[PDB]
Amino acid sequence: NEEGRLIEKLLGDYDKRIKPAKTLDHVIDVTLKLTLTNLISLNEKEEALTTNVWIEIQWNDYRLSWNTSEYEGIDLVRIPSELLWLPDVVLENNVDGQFEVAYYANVLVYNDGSMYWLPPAIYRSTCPIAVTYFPFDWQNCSLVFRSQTYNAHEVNLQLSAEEGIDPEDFTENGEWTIRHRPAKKNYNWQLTKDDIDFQEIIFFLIIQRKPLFYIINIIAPCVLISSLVVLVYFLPAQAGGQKCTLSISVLLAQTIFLFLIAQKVPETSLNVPLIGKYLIFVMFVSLVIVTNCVIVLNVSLRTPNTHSCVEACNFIAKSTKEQNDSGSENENWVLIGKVIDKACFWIALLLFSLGTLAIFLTGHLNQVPE
Amino acid sequence: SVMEDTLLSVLFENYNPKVRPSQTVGDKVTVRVGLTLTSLLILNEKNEEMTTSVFLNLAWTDYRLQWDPAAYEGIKDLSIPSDDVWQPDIVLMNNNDGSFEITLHVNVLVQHTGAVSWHPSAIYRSSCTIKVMYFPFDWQNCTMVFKSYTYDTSEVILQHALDAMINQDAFTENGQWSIEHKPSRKNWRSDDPSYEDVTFYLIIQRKPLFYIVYTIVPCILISILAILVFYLPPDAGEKMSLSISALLALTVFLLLLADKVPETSLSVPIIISYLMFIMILVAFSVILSVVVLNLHHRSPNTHEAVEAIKYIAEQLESASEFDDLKKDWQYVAMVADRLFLYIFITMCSIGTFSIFLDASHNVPPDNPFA
Amino acid sequence: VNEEERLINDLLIVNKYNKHVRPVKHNNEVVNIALSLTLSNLISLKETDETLTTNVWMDHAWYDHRLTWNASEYSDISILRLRPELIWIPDIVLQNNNDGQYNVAYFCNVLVRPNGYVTWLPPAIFRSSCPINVLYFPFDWQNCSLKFTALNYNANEISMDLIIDPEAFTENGEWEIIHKPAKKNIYGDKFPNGTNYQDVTFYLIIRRKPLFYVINFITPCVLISFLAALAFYLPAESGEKMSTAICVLLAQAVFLLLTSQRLPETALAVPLIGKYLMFIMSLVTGVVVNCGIVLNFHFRTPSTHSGIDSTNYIVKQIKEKNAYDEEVGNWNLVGQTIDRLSMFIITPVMVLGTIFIFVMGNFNRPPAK
Amino acid sequence: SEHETRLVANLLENYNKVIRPVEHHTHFVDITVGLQLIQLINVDEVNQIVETNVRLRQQWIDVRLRWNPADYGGIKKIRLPSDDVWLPDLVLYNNADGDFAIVHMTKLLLDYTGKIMWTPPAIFKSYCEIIVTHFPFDQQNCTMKLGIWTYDGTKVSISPESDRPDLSTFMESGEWVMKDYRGWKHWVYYTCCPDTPYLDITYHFIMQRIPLYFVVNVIIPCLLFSFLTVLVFYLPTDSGEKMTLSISVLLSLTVFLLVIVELIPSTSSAVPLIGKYMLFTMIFVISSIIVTVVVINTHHRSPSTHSAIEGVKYIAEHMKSDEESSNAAEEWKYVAMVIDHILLCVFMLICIIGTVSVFAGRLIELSQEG
Amino acid sequence: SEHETRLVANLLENYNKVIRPVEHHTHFVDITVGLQLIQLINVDEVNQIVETNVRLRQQWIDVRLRWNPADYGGIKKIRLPSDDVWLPDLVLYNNADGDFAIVHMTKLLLDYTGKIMWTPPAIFKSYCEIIVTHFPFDQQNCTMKLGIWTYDGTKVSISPESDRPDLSTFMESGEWVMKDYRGWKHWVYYTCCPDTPYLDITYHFIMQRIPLYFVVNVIIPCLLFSFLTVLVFYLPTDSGEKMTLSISVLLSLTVFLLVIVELIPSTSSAVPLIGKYMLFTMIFVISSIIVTVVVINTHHRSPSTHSAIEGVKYIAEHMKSDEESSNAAEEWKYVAMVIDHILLCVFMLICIIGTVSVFAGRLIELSQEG
Repeated sequence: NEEGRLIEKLLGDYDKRIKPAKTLDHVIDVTLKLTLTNLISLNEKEEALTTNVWIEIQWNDYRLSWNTSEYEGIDLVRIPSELLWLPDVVLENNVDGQFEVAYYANVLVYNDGSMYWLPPAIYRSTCPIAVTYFPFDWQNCSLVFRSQTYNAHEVNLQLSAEEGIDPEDFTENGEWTIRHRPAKKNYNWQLTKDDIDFQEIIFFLIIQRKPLFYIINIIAPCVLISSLVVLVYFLPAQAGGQKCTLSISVLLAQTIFLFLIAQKVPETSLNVPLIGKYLIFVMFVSLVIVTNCVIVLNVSLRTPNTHSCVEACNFIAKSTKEQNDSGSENENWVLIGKVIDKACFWIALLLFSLGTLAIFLTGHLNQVPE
Repeated sequence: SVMEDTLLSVLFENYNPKVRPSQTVGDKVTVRVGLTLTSLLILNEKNEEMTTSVFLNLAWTDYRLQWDPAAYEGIKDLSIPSDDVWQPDIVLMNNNDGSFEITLHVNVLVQHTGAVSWHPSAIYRSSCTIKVMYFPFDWQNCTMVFKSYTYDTSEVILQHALDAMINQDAFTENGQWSIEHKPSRKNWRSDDPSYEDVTFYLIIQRKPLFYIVYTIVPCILISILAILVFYLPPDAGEKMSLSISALLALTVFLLLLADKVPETSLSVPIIISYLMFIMILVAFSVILSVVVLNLHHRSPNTHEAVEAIKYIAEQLESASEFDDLKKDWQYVAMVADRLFLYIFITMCSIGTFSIFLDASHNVPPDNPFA
Repeated sequence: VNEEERLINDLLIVNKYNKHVRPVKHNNEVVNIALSLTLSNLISLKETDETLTTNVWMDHAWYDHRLTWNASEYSDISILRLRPELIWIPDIVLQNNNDGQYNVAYFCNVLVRPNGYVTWLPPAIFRSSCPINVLYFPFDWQNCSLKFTALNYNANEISMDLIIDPEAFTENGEWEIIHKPAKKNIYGDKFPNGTNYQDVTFYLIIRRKPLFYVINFITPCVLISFLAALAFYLPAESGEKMSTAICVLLAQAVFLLLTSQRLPETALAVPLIGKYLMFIMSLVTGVVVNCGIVLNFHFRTPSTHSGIDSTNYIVKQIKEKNAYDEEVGNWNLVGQTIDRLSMFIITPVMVLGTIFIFVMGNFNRPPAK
Repeated sequence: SEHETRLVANLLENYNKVIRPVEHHTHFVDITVGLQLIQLINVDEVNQIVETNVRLRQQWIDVRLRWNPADYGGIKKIRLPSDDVWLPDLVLYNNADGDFAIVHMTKLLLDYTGKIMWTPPAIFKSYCEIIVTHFPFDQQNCTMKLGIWTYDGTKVSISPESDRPDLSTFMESGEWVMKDYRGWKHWVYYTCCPDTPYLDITYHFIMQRIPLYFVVNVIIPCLLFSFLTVLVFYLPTDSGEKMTLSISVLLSLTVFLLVIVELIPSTSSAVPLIGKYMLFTMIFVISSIIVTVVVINTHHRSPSTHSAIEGVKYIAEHMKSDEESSNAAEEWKYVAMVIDHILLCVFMLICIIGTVSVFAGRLIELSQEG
Repeated sequence: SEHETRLVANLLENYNKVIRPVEHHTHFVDITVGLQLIQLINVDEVNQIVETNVRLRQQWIDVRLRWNPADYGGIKKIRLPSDDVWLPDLVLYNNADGDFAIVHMTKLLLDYTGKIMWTPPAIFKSYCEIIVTHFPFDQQNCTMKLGIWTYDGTKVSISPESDRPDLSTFMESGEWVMKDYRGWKHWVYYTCCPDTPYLDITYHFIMQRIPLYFVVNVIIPCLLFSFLTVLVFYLPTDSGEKMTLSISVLLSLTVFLLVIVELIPSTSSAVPLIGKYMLFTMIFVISSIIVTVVVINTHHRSPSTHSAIEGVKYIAEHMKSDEESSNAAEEWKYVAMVIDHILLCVFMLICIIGTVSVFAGRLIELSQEG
């Protein structure tokens, strides 16, 4: 059925780099869509990500509707990349890495001139996550992508649901979670003052994270730590005299442990994102732990020292007794522990407060954004 | 002139680029393979990874390129880019852990009656079994098998030069190791129809003596404080507490050592030998110091009328000094002496043992340099 | 038009000119090729493994006899451009430093003179394995040797004849560039029965070492040493701080150990010599030893580490008696030995401390020699 | 000779490489897959990435390659290079992290009839489940799907070839160990479209992890610490003289436990172990915590411990006696009767917790070992 | 139609792209270049690396592109594929650490006249000074020169176009802040050669760095460590009975900050700064050492505080009188008076050298702030 002649006919006139534009004043009808399938790297501190995107590419060019020998033969054709108009895709705000396997792949030419193509792409991008995205309220990841080649007066992109999802194939091994994916089809006019709009593709992704594992590594140590210091605090009333320094050994040990923590998780936030709110409670609930802690030694620091021939000589010896007694008396008026005992209950309720202030508020920063 | 344009022409007229210098299925083209090593740059003795560099000298004959007056008799030797001969897309059965650099697509030396000389130096990512057995003094040997990765020995035969050539022929002077010999044996495993790979043996010897030196100092210097903590008891019995300080100190030190050892073998591990027994030597000082600590613990305490007053005085003092004299009877120093010399036996016995093993390890397992 | 269409059709570079054929006026001595080496930058140094990443301007020259043009080529413009695939380009190989193929010093735009002479010289980001050896650390810091030339051609197909290294030495290097000589040559060898490929031999003699590690590293030594130094002064002022004195050993000990730990770390990243590494660890051991000495010397001594008349005589008995105990201890004290101890601590610190900077000098004098 | 040049040239001319051996509208191009992992180079359970050896056995028929005495008569079966062939865009579904390595420009064999095989020696980059359920003793089955990438069951179909184990060439250098692996076929039609979609090979990797070295180092400092805490119990009841002395240890040891935490979570981060593994350490380690704090607060729990001439004698003797009293008071503080209680109180606790820790340890080791 | 084939065919034949629109022996090719920087995704102050994006606004003219009613007449301004253009090898003189990305395969602006522009959204890695003087409060101006690579003035010339700030689109998420950005042009002829060399655009980035994170934690341990030092001084007054205790905290303190300086070297060499800074911490802190040197050395500075029946009554009270004047001796040394001068002596001196630290620190920022 002219099968040979037809193929040979169009290829004669067949034009490569020219768009299937009826004329030049109403552009062509280009369809696109993306299904996430892999969110490979979340480096939120630098606001960048890598995803395998199903670049659903679609458009029209009847420049090749065929006859009985090709259209009718099979309403389906798979013809090579380099052989029809191809959208060189990229995410305005995100794509920071040229697409990988997102091009040069078999496209699809039905019989009426319908064109369908969908290569998978692993590429880098840069979405929000700017001093926020670590809360409980989430920064919507907004990625708009379009052909970076021509502008909407010849090219026109389409899309679909802007309501329905990113969690469609959001990775289960992510240290986060997604709750909604909105997407709008739009024109080109940005803050930078560019005109002649080339339409693009907006990708909202408001997602959650924070599934703490470090939480109780932080929560039990601090309680053990708080108790340790409250040991420092109540243990003195229980502890012997050789305990003032006992308490000290703990301060040394207590903060050896402390800044070691200060070195451990600070590292944490640098390799991953960052945010100050949760940060504030820790270091300052931590600085208060330290504060009343050294306060304690300054407390176990405070007090002045706790930090006939027969009878003439019987007279004076009965004195060393009363004399030294006056001295041991010293000890008395000095170490009558009103401040210490009370210091236990001091930190105790202060403990309860620092704790309540913090976990109660952690209750809130999980409960407002809940 | 003598049919120059003619020859010249006909040759390029009839010559086939993509063809093999042989006629049908037979003895094939006997290609010569022989590499003069440059030097080696990195031995990942831990994963058995080998990045070296050498010359890929190949050479066989193209009786299809024998010239005539001007290019044959005119200039018996002329240079011409490869790209026109079957090239051993050589991979290494164990090694060839990565691509060729300066290996293919380079010019070659073509002789008059067809001889072909191609001498390219290259860096190649290989992997030989230096296994986790690249540290015993008896060390081990490896199998380096080179050969093509699409061709099967049917249309060419491979042949070698020396087998003793050695690998220290271009051994890296930068190597923390040393070498005894390089065997070269031609192979054709019958598990595949394709005659293939050649096994090259590395009877490697890697003796980098640098930190085990100050590692000895711990063992012995730690022993200093050790013998010291075992010596400090009848030296300064009051060592009682200070003693425990010593082991905290002694244990943290050895645990940090525990810290550097795993991360250091992390790139160059082999048999445990050294670690195997220093691990025991470890456990030894560890437990010896802890049971001496229990040696330390075992002590439940240590860890007329005128004259009547007198009499009451006579009894007061004497009565309790026996009581504290009892404490003497209880914490005498029999054990300390006996086990400080059991300390003598233990530490000098287990000491002269790994001393010995280590002794035996460097001299005894040294001659298998083959 | 001056025969231009026709003439470049005459040259047709690729079609008429033999680019796969090197114009060496046929089999003879060679095409007079010359290489020029100018380092544009040195970005990374690895002393330990003798590897260097450096940039070079690959200035190359050779006369392309088929390149000579006429009026509508030559004189039309006594200088014009022509890509690599249309210009013969020498196959310059970094002889002992190209164990890392050359980048963007490859098939680049070249300069076309009028009478065949051509000029190709682009940028080379390269990696090399220069003569570091474990001798690239003594003060001379060796001499890094490198040879450049057209790899493929021999002495009858190529002749390459022959700039300071610090001309573009990197200022962010942990070393110092003292000199950089340049002299070409040509050379055959034993297994080869003919001479060939001429080359650019460029030796770089450098030096390196911080004046900073010295700062924060010896700093703690005189500070730490005064602790061990005071250690022996302190046994006098108050040796009773037994346990607490003991604490400091743990503490000056843990300090000592990982200090040495940071040492090899930077060490592996740097092939350090055996001469210097010992003075460091030898002397900290000097204190380590004396810390152990501290131990014993600090806890070394065995102990220092008529009826009414009848009754009181009992006490004068108990009196004198334990006065013997009391004194059995000062017998041990050993105090007239005090100064000598800290005097014979001073003397040795002086001996060894001096021995080092004494040795510092006895090797500081001969290099300056 | 035998139509020599006419043979060869004709073949080149009318033959389009890119054409897919479509035969009427039916069976699709029948093409089968058959993967034989020769061996594996490296894996990262954490990042679930593997670099493996694969020889892909690809089969299909091109009735256009059948011959007569001038192609098959020449030499039965022969070697024709790929290029001319239509290469299925093979792709590991939820995997595919990397390009097939050494798939390109290789060769194939054509029979006197036509049948062709394409089996190029591959090694590539993979991506399979490991989830936080792979390092378990109870493993997880790495779900790996393979099949035709951009062509449908109407244009083409990828089918399986045979059963074979994954431990057939499982890496003996792996930090994991195999249970079994099976692979069965499937055809995926989607409720989306009424059409008949691609075919697929689904791999299932069932292997359990954890190399045993780890095992020993960690549980022994625990029985280690067990003895010091064991001493933490026995030291006090048999000698309360070094309570503070142990203050030291409590510092040196939880910090030992703290620093072991850096090491093993990075292990945790180094290798994905099912979190329920973590709780072992959780309560275990943390009881070291709750027990201490009580044991040592209790350790600490105690008030201060942690004629006329004749009358003279009685006012003086009376002085010695009520201080006599006093001495007994503070001792009436640190009794040795219940420190024995806490000794067996908790040692049974430890033998309970311990044997309870051994419980689930032993239990699913009753499942894993099977 | 409108000379349809005759117009595009003629254009391809007598048109060349290798060539540059050279116009007589004069001003070179009028190249108009400029920076349009809208994003700075990644940069490292330490390695002075910058991967940003700047659309390379180029502008120059080629008369050969002029047309009549058959190209201009067709549609005024037409955009031609860049291929037809002679693209300059532009490059960052002391920068250029990376290929420009996204410039290839793009659109070119042609006019009826000939005017042409092509602003490519080029993203690339750069390399400019930041040195140790990059992040102070007083900034450094990174010198960034750009201009033609391998072409000299005799053939191509570029020139600035407009001034535009660097903060016009500077990173609000930067760990730095900008003050000013200037760009002027020039042509560089060298004393070497008598010739007229390339032109170039030199940018200078003037911006101050350093977040305040590192700042907050340098000074907290300082004041906190000055609290323990303050304790260091006050304790001998309120609790000299814990001088040893003081010793413990100096092993504590010392190790802590010796460890603080560990952080510094990592962080500092991990994030660049002018050494002159650490000098502050250097002596200030060696000051706590120099002072504890003297102060606790001074703290421990003191010798040891760091009838006949009537007869024995006299031998006895004698026994007591001897010792009593003796105990007076040890107190004779711990006069509790110089302890107050030492804390005040140094309290002022630390309040002064602290105020000294405070001084240049604030002076330098009364310089920066500016």
